[PDB]
Amino acid sequence: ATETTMGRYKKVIEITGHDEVAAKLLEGLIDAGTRYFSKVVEMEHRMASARFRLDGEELRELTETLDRSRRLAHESLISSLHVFNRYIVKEYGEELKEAGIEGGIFPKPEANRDRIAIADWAGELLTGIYENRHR
Amino acid sequence: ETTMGRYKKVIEITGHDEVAAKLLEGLIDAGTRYFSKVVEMEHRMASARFRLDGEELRELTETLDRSRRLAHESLISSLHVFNRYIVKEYGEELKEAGIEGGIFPKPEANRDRIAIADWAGELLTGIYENRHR
Ligand SMILES: [Cl-]
Ligand SMILES: [Cl-]
Repeated sequence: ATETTMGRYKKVIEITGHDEVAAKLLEGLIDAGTRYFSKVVEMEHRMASARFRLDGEELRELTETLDRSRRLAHESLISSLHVFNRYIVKEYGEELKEAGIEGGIFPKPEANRDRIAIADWAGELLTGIYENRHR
Repeated sequence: ETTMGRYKKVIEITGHDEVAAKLLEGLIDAGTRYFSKVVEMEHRMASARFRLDGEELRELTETLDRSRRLAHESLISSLHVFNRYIVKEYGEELKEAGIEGGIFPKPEANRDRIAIADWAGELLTGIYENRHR
């Protein structure tokens, strides 16, 4: 189970979920994830479409506002992740290692500083949760 | 024919029209709000399954499901308001492009068709995965 994004996420909940601080920090991480997802989609959609009706300067201004806001959201995602994993490793590091998910919720050792891999990871987690939504 | 293909064609056909564009931004926003709400609700349930007894968990689940229904109704409304506009105003361009039903697949008496929540997931996931790096 724990090999997958979804498996590691569910193990993190099982291991750390009784700690109220860990719980709140993880709620915050998922929220930072949906925020970044939302800003990316909002932007990408507007970049696809705004060209069919905005002049160059209007488009330039819009592009910059969306761009800066998306980047900030990405930095917040990254910070939320790092802060959460540092906490759970500090407090449950042994349990995590025993469960096969040493280092926490992120599947990488190598790429946990990688802006695009963190964005890829967030997409996978959020997609999996959405697709597994209960009937 | 794909979710993303039809979305792209819809922008090409209707992008110049500010009223269409505004309604479509609305639909995309409602879709992301729905997706976000479902994720947060599912996370809450996953965390809560370990903290609550079965009665408490059933009440939580019912609260979340009701809220989800009401947000789903809202998504449907945004899709309808947008799609009825483009179908009325660009019906023949849509026909010519092979997407007569607009941004969502046409109804069929023959087979099932994609659930709206599934469609929205496909559309939003597709836009995310194809983002500029
Ligand atoms: Cl690891
Ligand atoms: Cl069709």
